[PDB]
Amino acid sequence: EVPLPQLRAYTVDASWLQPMAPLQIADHTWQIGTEDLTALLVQTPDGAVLLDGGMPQMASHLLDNMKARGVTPRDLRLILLSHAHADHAGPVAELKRRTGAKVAANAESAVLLARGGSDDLHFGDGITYPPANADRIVMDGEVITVGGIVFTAHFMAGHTPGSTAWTWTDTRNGKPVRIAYADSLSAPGYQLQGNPRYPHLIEDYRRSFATVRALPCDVLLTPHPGASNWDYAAGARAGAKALTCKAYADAAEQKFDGQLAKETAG
Amino acid sequence: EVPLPQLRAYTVDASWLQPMAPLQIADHTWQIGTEDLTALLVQTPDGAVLLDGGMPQMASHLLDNMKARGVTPRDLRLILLSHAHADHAGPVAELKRRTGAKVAANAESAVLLARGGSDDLHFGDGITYPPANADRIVMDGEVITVGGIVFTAHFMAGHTPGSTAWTWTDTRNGKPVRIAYADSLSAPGYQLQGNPRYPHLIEDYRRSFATVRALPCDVLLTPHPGASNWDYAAGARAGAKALTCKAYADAAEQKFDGQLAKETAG
Amino acid sequence: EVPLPQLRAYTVDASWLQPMAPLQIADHTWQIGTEDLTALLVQTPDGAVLLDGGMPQMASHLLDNMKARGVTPRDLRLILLSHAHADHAGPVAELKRRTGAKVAANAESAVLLARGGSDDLHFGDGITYPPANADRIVMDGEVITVGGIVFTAHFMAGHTPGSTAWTWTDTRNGKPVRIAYADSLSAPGYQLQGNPRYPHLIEDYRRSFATVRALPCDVLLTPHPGASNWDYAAGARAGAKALTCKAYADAAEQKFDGQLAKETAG
Amino acid sequence: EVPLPQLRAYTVDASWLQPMAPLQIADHTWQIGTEDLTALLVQTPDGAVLLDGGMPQMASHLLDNMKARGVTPRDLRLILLSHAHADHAGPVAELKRRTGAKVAANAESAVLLARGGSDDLHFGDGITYPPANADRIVMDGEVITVGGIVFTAHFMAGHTPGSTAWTWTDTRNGKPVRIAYADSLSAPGYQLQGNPRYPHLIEDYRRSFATVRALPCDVLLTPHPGASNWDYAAGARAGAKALTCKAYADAAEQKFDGQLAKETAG
Ligand SMILES: CC1(C)S[C@H]([C@H](NC=O)C(=O)N2CCCCCC2)N[C@H]1C(=O)O
Ligand SMILES: CC1(C)S[C@H]([C@H](NC=O)C(=O)N2CCCCCC2)N[C@H]1C(=O)O
Ligand SMILES: CC1(C)S[C@H]([C@H](NC=O)C(=O)N2CCCCCC2)N[C@H]1C(=O)O
Ligand SMILES: CC1(C)S[C@H]([C@H](NC=O)C(=O)N2CCCCCC2)N[C@H]1C(=O)O
Ligand SMILES: [Zn+2]
Ligand SMILES: [Zn+2]
Ligand SMILES: [Zn+2]
Ligand SMILES: [Zn+2]
Ligand SMILES: [Zn+2]
Ligand SMILES: [Zn+2]
Ligand SMILES: [Zn+2]
Ligand SMILES: [Zn+2]
Repeated sequence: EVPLPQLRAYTVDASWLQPMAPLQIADHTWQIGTEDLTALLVQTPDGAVLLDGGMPQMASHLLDNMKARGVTPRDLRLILLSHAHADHAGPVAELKRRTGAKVAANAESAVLLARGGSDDLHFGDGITYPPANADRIVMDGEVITVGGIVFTAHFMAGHTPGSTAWTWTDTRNGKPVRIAYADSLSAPGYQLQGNPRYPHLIEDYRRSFATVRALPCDVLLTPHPGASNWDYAAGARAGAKALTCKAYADAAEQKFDGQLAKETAG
Repeated sequence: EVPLPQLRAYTVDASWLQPMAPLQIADHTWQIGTEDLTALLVQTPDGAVLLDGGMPQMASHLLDNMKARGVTPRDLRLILLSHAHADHAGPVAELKRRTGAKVAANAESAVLLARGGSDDLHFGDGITYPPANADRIVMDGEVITVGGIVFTAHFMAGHTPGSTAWTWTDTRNGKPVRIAYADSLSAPGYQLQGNPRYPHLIEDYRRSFATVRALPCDVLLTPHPGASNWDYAAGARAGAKALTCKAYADAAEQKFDGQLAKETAG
Repeated sequence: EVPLPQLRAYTVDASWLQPMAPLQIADHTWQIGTEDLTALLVQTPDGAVLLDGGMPQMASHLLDNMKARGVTPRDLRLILLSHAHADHAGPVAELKRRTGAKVAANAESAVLLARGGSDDLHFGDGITYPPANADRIVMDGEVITVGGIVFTAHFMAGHTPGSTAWTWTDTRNGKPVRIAYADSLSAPGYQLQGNPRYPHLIEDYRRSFATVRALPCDVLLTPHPGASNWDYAAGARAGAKALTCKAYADAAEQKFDGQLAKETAG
Repeated sequence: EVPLPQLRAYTVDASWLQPMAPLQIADHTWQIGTEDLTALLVQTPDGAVLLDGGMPQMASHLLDNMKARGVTPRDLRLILLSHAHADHAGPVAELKRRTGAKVAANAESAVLLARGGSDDLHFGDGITYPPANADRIVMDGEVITVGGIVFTAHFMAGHTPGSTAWTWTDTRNGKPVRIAYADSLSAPGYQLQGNPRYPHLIEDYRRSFATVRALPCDVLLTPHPGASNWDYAAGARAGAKALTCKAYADAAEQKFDGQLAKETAG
């Protein structure tokens, strides 16, 4: 006789879980996650902002890296998200319990975060994480200002309904650097055409390619660094090969068109 | 010396609170709210659907009208909403406690409903109601089927971010009737241009006019019946003067353009 | 170099996941879960009640067993819980999406259920499941009546803060049978003395032993059947060896006292 | 013909809404609410704690008084509550949006706060306010430490299920002062005996009288100052006539016993 299957944990490549020391991107912006998952710390005189946290088990490592940067738990004021999947929003609930931080997100990301990624449009309950509540709901194009750094939300629905690009301006070598943290544009295993849970999926992805192609973007970063050709382990050359926003959008669109053709053939 | 002001209740014109008996719209669709607020009951062999409930104090009247139609509390299966303001979603929390009904709404309407209309983008906490939780989140173009009546969601953001038109096909005199319950297109007292809480408000309203103009629409109904020229007190002629979806969208757009010009002058 | 550990799934003994056909307990009460996890279906003329659902992966099996009993998804009206851990409330969110059922629970169980068992007082995030919202909050001693079966809540805090015993009267061989579904009284790996997250843990367990010892109890059932000496695989003798409520409470108290002494020695 | 009644706002005596300047209670504890509603600010080197905020319309006045005390919005770290009725938790949602503050409350208070006081066991939807989410759930006897001030929760269910007394030690004239902020012990208009929504109401009130009588209590404060014989308008003599915890508990119990006798006669 045959029991029901055991629950399967969301397991990932080791590099996604490999801790790294903080890597400086610009004068106030640092990568503080793992070798293969982005978690950006932006340090202002009026507190710190974290954009993404990676996987659920990364909370203590993130807090250690914040401490190394001079950011104590009370100094973390705001958490922003690219999208509310387990590999990017995983440790948010724990970070809220252990720091002063509040979460700002759009309505779609907020509802997915509040269910811990369960009832995902494409994954069901296969990839979940501890639920968290948003403290502020943002609209498309809304700005949030922390210590004079202005973060602008650009909705780019597709990978999730609530997928968002965040943009801000930092400095480097005395000159402004317009940073674009653009969300994933992948559709891994998704049913694209005629999806009853996401009827306008294709139209949304197409608009999102155009949104990403037009972002203010001297430096592009992505939740999975390989998607924008970053190599966080490469030290002084980590960002040397990074794509432009235009090249990232074009590559994602070509991949998407090929996936559509393969789905029609399947 | 001067105390802080007393809380001010959301008071409305008497006709919005004037009970009426059920008024038949089509073979299975009835208006069961008040003279001046729409609440639509759609009766299927597999249970009943309510679209909107009006003001918070309308719950018992709605239940009385459902009983008169042969719908007991256990028979009410689904509540859908045009938008989550107090004059349309007011009694939802109470209806959920007193019936078998579950709520389906988009993410924007769900988050506003869960805060009881508080922290409204335009009204602040001036117009609130008992909070309720959604049981199902719908995406644009998603269908919900109850007893073979197919309800399709058409997002039409503007009046609220989560504003939705719902369409379904009923019958009358042996022939199909495509019913369009289109949301409000008003912007009462709103700051339209450069609104920090709703940066793309104007673009959203413009897209929503186009969405409404294109809906499948033999009969249009609106949350405030006067907006579509219904007169629920007029008996056999209640719907005689009703606007088409095209005329409703055109009228709303002309009014909106005049409001934009007045805001620029103000 | 050393990555962070992979997430660990909540894995359990195979017998906890071994499907069984419905086993009748009384005229309207059936065990419909697995060999080693209780999930009770109570069938009334006015719909069905489910008490517990076991592990998250049991949802489809529960629905199959309900169908075999003549209970369709629309007929399931109410879900009650012993306590909101993953091995008892696991499939609640999915059952709510797939049936007409609403959840009634005390405030403590409701808050734990809404966080999917995360931030557990003793387990942290080690044992989680998809979050769900309660539709009705019950107080100690409150009754819920479905089709003339009266369910009474008896709070018995300890194993979780919101641990509850549910009692009702069914019939068998023409005579009343007072059924007591008493929650777990175990404290597996818990810090009992001086626990900062549960300062009055010991006092609560002691009161709960007394509560269980006094329940109306012709037949005792427990979330883990072995705790009350049920053997769901034993057919016509499944309940033959079952403990009385008094014996269950006494055994749990003796075990608890031994655990206290071992903790003092450790 | 007769419309349904208009919604009725929760209106209160003017003195409950009369702003006052901060009144010092001890070296770090100040009354910063109105003449007749308590809102306590405790100032530590590691941020400020607010216990209660009064009515919904008091948010801006509270923030003004915090500023006068040298507490900016980012400095407010924690909000604690006596109980989650509109006249004590009214401005919590707004304070969370406008400050860094997080809320800690027991499960019962958290669920009532999250529904904005709707579906009250005794008032229904008659007395509601903007909903807010708790960030931390506390258990009976749990401590929360801010800047070396230790706040201890003492549950005292009755007035609401989640009613809580908070105790801490401050200093005055070089000597320790054990402050007890004890919740309301009133039952205004409540059905006490055989209440289906609160079956053990009487037993809970009786235990709560005993809890209050035993609190560490050099100085008692209450959410309605008159209940403990404070007169916040009396300047240097505001606390001169204050009751002891023992006298407050005894007075509440005598009043409760008289109410029970009147209910039996009614
Ligand atoms: C394409 C990715 C880099 S892989 C990861 C994905 N999770 C969610 O989408 C993920 O692990 N899956 C599990 C295994 C593969 C198929 C299902 C998906 N995140 C994607 C992203 O952000 O673009
Ligand atoms: C234009 C309406 C028919 S009046 C009502 C409105 N409430 C929310 O929007 C409402 O009572 N207000 C209060 C008084 C007027 C100004 C603020 C708005 N609903 C609108 C709708 O659905 O189009
Ligand atoms: C004692 C049980 C029968 S074992 C199970 C427990 N989970 C939660 O408490 C559970 O699997 N653990 C994982 C492994 C053992 C130690 C941590 C606990 N439930 C208990 C119950 O309801 O009495
Ligand atoms: C007895 C109070 C001082 S009067 C106020 C009460 N609200 C909630 O309980 C309140 O205004 N009511 C409205 C009018 C009277 C009857 C219903 C109650 N709060 C009580 C408290 O905290 O002891
Ligand atoms: Zn993803
Ligand atoms: Zn990813
Ligand atoms: Zn409106
Ligand atoms: Zn309206
Ligand atoms: Zn358990
Ligand atoms: Zn268990
Ligand atoms: Zn009160
Ligand atoms: Zn009060």
